[PDB]
Amino acid sequence: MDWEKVGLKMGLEIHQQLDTESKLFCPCRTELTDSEPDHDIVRNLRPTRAAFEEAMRKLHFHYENYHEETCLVEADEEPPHPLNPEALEIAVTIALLLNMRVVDEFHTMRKQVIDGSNTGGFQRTGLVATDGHLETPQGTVKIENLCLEEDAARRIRETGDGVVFRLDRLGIPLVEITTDPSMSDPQQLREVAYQIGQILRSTRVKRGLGTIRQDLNISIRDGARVEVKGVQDLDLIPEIVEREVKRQLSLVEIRDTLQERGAVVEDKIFDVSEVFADTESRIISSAESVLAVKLRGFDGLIGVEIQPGRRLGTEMADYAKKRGVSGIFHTDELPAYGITEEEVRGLRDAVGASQGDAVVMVAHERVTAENALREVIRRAEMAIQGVPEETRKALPDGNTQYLRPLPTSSRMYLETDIPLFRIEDDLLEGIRRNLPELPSEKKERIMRDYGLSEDLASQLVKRNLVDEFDTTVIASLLAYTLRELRREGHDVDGLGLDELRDAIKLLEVGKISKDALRDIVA
Amino acid sequence: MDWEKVGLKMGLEIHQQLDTESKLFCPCRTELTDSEPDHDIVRNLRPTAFEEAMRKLHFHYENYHEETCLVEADEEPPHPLNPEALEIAVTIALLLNMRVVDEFHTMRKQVIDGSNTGGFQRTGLVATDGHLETPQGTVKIENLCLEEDAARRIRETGDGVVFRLDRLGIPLVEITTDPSMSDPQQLREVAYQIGQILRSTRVKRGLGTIRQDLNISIRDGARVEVKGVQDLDLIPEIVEREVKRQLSLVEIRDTLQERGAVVEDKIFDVSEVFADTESRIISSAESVLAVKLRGFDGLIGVEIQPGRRLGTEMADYAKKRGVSGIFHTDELPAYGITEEEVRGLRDAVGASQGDAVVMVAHERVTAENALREVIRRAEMAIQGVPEETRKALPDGNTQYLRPLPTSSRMYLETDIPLFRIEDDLLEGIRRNLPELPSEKKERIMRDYGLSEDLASQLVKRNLVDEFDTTVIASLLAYTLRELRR
Amino acid sequence: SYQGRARKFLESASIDVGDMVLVEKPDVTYEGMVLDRADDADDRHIVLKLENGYNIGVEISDARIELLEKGSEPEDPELPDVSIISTGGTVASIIDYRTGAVHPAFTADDLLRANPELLDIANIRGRAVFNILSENMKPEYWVETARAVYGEIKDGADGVVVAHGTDTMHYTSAALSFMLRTPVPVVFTGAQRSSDRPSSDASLNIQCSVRAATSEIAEVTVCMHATMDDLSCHLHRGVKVRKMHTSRRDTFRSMNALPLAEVTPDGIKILEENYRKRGSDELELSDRVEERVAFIKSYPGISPDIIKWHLDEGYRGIVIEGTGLGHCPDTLIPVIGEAHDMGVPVAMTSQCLNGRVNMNVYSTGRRLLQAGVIPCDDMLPEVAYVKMCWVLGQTDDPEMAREMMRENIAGEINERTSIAYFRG
Amino acid sequence: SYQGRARKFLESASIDVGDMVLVEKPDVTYEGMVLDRADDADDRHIVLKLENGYNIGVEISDARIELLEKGSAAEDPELPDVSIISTGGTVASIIDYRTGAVHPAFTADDLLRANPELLDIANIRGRAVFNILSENMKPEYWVETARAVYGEIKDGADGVVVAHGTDTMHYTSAALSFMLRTPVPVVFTGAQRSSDRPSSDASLNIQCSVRAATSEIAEVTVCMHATMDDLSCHLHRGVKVRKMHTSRRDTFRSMNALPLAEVTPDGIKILEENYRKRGSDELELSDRVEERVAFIKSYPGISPDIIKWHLDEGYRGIVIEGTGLGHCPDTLIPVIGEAHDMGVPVAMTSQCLNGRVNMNVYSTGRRLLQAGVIPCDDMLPEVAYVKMCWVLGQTDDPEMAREMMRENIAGEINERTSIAYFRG
RNA sequence: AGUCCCGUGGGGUAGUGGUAAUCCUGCUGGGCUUUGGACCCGGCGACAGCGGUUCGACUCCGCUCGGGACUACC
RNA sequence: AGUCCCGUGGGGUAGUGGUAAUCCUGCUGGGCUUUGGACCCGGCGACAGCGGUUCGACUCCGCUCGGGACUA
Ligand SMILES: [Zn+2]
Ligand SMILES: [Zn+2]
Repeated sequence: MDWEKVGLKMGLEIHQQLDTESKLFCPCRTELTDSEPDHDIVRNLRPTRAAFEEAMRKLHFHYENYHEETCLVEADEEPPHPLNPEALEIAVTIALLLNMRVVDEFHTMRKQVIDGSNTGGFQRTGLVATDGHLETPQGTVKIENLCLEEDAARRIRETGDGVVFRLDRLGIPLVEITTDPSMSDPQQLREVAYQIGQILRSTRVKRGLGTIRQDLNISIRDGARVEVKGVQDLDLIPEIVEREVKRQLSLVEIRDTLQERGAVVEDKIFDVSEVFADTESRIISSAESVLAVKLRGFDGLIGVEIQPGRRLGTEMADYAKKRGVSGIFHTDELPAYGITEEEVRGLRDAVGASQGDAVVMVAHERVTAENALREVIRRAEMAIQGVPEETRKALPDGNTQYLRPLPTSSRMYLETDIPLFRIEDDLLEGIRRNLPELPSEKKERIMRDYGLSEDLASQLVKRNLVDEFDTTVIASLLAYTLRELRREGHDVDGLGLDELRDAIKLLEVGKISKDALRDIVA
Repeated sequence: MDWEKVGLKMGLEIHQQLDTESKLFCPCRTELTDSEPDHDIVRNLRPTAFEEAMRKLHFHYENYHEETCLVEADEEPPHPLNPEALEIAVTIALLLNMRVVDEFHTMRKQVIDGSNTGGFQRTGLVATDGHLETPQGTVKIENLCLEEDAARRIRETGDGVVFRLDRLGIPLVEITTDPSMSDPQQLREVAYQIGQILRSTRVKRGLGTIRQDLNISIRDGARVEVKGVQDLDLIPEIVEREVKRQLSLVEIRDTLQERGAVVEDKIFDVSEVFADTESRIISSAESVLAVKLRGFDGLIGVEIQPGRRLGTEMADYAKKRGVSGIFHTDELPAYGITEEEVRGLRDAVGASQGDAVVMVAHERVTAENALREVIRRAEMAIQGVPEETRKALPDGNTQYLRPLPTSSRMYLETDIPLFRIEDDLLEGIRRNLPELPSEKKERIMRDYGLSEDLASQLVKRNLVDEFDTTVIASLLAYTLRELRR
Repeated sequence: SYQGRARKFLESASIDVGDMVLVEKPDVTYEGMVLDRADDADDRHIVLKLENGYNIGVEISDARIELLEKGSEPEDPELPDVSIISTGGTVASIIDYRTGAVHPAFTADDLLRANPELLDIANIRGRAVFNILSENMKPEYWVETARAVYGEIKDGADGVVVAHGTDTMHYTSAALSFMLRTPVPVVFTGAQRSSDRPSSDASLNIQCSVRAATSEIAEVTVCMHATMDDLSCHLHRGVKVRKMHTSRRDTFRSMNALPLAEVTPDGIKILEENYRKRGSDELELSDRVEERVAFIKSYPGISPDIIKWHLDEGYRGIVIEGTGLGHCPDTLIPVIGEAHDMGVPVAMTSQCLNGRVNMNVYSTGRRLLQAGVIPCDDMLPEVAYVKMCWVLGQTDDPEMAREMMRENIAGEINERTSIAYFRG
Repeated sequence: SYQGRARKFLESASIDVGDMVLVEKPDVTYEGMVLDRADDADDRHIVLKLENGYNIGVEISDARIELLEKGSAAEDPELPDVSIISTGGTVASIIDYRTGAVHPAFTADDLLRANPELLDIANIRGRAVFNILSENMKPEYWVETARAVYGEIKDGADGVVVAHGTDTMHYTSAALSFMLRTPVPVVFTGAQRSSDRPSSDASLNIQCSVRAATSEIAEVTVCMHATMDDLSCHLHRGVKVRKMHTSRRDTFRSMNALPLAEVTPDGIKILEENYRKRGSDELELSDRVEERVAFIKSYPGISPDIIKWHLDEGYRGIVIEGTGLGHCPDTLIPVIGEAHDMGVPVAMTSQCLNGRVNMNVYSTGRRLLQAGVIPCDDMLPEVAYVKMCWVLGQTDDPEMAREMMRENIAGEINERTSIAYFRG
């Protein structure tokens, strides 16, 4: 799709958990817990004039704490402890593995964040490496920055009295790797994302769910920056990019037509309720009140498929769905939906709409339908301008969906509590000359030097047990058996624990096949 | 009944509450509280059996965040002696012509009773060798003490008794007199006198306020203390009635020996003997047991005291542990039971016609524990009268309560300093003693034109210090009375 | 405040803070603004603030700067009058996100900018008397504050709030209690969490102190969070508060008493019901204080010499922080007696904090009393210290000082000890 | 021990204590036993013990005396062996109601007489090493105890209980923690209430301590009442306990930790689950201690001179009890530095008691850190003090000492601070 | 993308790492059918596919083809 | 000893600081009883006792005595 011609500029931001014994600026363990919180702490973050009454109300948070799994650090009741060395070491290694240039002195900062996921109103982050690069068929891609930050608390519930986060994840080490913001080749983006992943898997990193997080930033000339969050599957990056390029192009064509016919967006909301006194659609008939708005010249464009399956109206529907509401009804799709033309003509008439423009109605309770229509007008206005910068999420297919605006520029100042960390070049080399082998290397090396088949070696690496590992037996017991135990047991007891002992007692009394039962007891 | 010949020795033990701002060795106010206690303290006092004695020492104390402090709880050392207390303590002392001590020393009266949270009572002697005058002669007042009142009980559960710490610490004055009076008429005279003097100083007026206990003695008799003798005018009678009870029992003992009576702790389940009886009381009784007392015949019903008999005493000892009233040979021919039945019990229990039977119609479990007591008392009858602690009844008689109090073992309370009674501040009262009520009455009358009734009431209600005169009074002695309406 | 090699390296190119520079290394090349470097830190490194927002430290041993741009230096009545005094405590502020540096802010305006809620509570007046870190505070400044509060309160103020630092706050409140007599409330406050933080407890602390400054409780008090929650504040009587934790928002607890009240920006709850009402007292100011007072914590091994050296140094008084109940090693007797012969007051308090001293119970105590030691009832040690300073500034008659120490004057002594005063 | 006038005319009649005498005066006449008169008391009076049992004082200025009479276990095995040592603490006794005077009693049988329940817990062995009032305790005795215990535990004792005085108990336990390594429990105990009282906590405490002494927890500890109720006892980890109240039965509270267990004459409930098990340890004893270590509580006004005086006196170490977070006046910096220039270690701890020090947060802290002060995490001031004594008793290398202080040797330091650690 | 289930004669239905698979149904030799069926002997015909571990794998581990359940920005 | 009620014609029952008390019923005059019952107009007959307070107290205060309740 002539990428370099539409001016496609992509970027990648990868966050990775570390799997260190202790958290970053505190000593608590790096694992989450399902246990019931020992203490719920009520707090309120603070801004910076008629809203300093509504804004505040949206900053009331409840923090779940644990007498064991949490400390005063997570609660903002005790200053952060000094930078966790183990973390910085992995961070550095990773950086070096990316050909980055590790900093001479590490300085912790406070990225302003009144989101609630942070108990202090900020996130502690620090820059560790810079100007790095990778190698891809498509060419050499530069890696801009490498930062070590605390992961945020996690959300648990939302109630009248605001959001409720849990502090267990708060503090777990993280590395934010950003790449050049102007990629240009979809296939290249997937290559970088993949290589980065394989590098991260080359160091002490958490493996599992929440673990990694990848956010791509697609862009197009005369289009707009849009962040796509949570793209679990890398194989699908090409696809979601291409599909995004289409959506911005479609949205652009729609911009040019709205201008072709000098469309206008009137924030005038009409109480088109009497028009449905006797209607044939339960949805509305059972709806409290019902309002509608006109979009001049917008006809025929709210239903145009901008992306395989979704239409502009869908975008509007998504913009409007916030503030509550099922799904907006509109001219280009309303001839149906259990409503006859005599009715369709009734709306156009009551709203005073020409045959060239269209109407978007909302059947709900007046108080909100008003707030909802105000949004479909906001987006309507944006369509006149074109593609709007927003944070979307990826769907099962390659499409995406609106979530919220784009992140504001990250305001951040000094975290005076934590000392500076000088990275003595001496210890920096004791690493750069001992970087870890990639997974691929691990597999072949381990194969080549133990007779392990590709399969057994593949699994042993996949499960991170290569370090533990008749050879073909000791492996077939951690790559095969131990997985079978995650179905009838709690093998998460101690690798090297019972294993040490039992593995010995296989040299004397205890047939190969006894293993998958002996250790089990433990 | 010519007391001097029977060898009667009488003694008076009176304790008065002082009504001072703060308690004795604490600042807490001097009034009780009925409000719900804010804190229940669980404790255990200690001897010095050690498996069943202990269990009888488990105590729960009720505390108040405001009307109680750490001293009451035994969680903070005793503050020093309350000056105002020692003041009235002395005043009363001087008024009784006693000799105020030179240096006051607080003691610890061993008290494993539970009434106090420490395991002892803080007492100190303030005066001694005092004297009063009665028409019958001059009577001596041995000692005057200033001690802390005890905590008051409130409940008894399976986990022991429960005390409230509000009364604990209220200043008390124990006034003792010669324990050898000999003239009942004279004891009442001193009891009265004392009363009027106590009522002449800053003292508590009301219910639990005063407490008089006199001890009756009989030559060849025994020491017995009468507890809580509310009405003083009734003293001579209860004494007389006591001496009667002593003499009466000095005979029931000799008869029991004359016939070498024996008490067998053998309890019989004489229930089938009443399969079809004519007495609701028993027929409706769960089970029914009885016991034999060899040779005891004719003496369980002997009137030992004007109106009450030995059996009554037995009924008394048996009453505890639950039970209405024991039935017995010497009073059983009646009670809604025929002799055909009376002969039925004597037979079933295997009793000679010289001995008697004491039965108990109740639930087996208790009747057994009840009869074991009637046996305990029965055996005591063989020995005679025991020195014991009894209470006064509506009339002049008395009733068993518990053994005679143990010799008061006591050491020094080292947490509280000594108090030297400045001879100089001692006369600052010595020559300023308070007028008795009697004197207040007259004086007010004499200088206020107040009638006797008006001045009487004013004094009776202690509003004299408050008070067209006749009106200022008539609305303190009359209307403020309608106030409590 | 760079030093050595750094400054030398940074000067030789005529570069200062704020200057956008470009540093080149054999394998790197940064571009950012130069930031001042903390003195604690040592040279060899230059702090730069990269375009992305992160501060970095770069080794100059082999650098090479080039300036790219020089720095740049851009009353409704019907509501009570409350003065907000800052002694050095910062309960509100503003940050310059272009330096990373946080800058205080104590103005009737600034405060309002940060705590609008105030406008419905009272009419703010907030100058900044002076400024000393709570740690570096001394007797001299107790006065200076007492004088400062006396002013505001004399110039028509319905209440006065003193923005003090946490560390010593309780000592100070003690002082103000003895040196000030008030018709109006004087509430000390501060934050455990820097005010620049969005989580800072400064906000609730301030508008709750302001609220209290309105109340009918006219005594010198301390108002802070009552828990880790941002819901209430406890109004603590001045001579019975003590910072019991090194970081928790609820560090201040009432010691031998219970919180006097429970404040909220909306109202008070007055839990204690016996306190100095409003008008009831008349503004007096006993600003006399004896700067010289020993305050010696006793402990196993302490030497009489320490006590001595104090007498020798002309110390007018000694406040010993003994062992439970009011004790201290017998070897100290002689010295403590000697102090008496020297007309130097010696008071005893317990390290236990929670409790009432009773030097009558045990011998060690009685002999100590025999040597002239002054039991201080249940007065918190630091208060007894603060008091001696005041009392020995009110007279020089040993005998009288001993009387005034025992004399309950502001609430430092409580006749009785409630079971409710020792939760855990 | 009468004095002056008293003795004068008590002598002039040849009468001693215990003798029944008869005193006569112009208006009174007593007859009782003469009793010893505490020294604190002044002469002029003679303590008599009347026949009624009441002791009274009589002014002899006009008296006249006349003598009336001169003075006058099993071992069934199958039960653990526990040694009960007494350092001066008395946890059981007998009173002679013939004098009013109470006298100690610390024999494997006396305890038994007063605490039969023990007979079913373990086999009692109770010598009485030495005797010093908890007030007068000193570092040399920490050792003497350290030695004493090591003995019993060496002569085959499944557990050892030390009957210590309350006042300084926590200091000592702290000491034995550092000085001793153990295969069996070593539990300190005592009574807030004299053992002579029927209400003394001594009973439940002693037979809970013994219970504990049998438990699997093998480290130095303190076992005392957990509430004012006579039901349970908390087993406190020695290097984390403090006498928090002047008199309450539940005076001892775990500070920057929770109680290790719940003891009862019948069993223990081990709340904490991470502790030095039984056999796991091998009896070692580092009884060396540097008796000269400064322990200075910081405060508004403290002068450098005290710190210097200490350096000048040849003090090898200093432990400051600073203001929250670990501060002390800016003015002591120079002195604190000079101390460093002298190879004298200086450790910081907070007065707050509750909490963890972080000398990095504020400037004052950093500057102090710059002068070489050793932050002590969350170690109680008194244990940091007890610790310095031990450490400077194990080396003279300043750096080494700074490393040892910071090193968690027996649980003095907790890496993290749980919310459960600050109830109120 | 993550967790996870199902895939057994021609139709359905059980159950299993082993010297290998249950009935009903289908189809067929004989017996008894006083040249139906029913019943009685016996026959035909399955483990989804590739690897890894294994002495041997439908049976344990992984990957495919096939159906599905569930979860997928904080 | 406590505190709280009651203590009213022969018997019962309401009601009260005041120029002081209710009908029921017993007793008894007259009438009718179409010359028994019974109905109907009436009469005799009380507010326990001593004080204080009051212009006058059963009804306010205390105290005797008696009946009743509860509390220790
Ligand atoms: Zn933590
Ligand atoms: Zn009290």
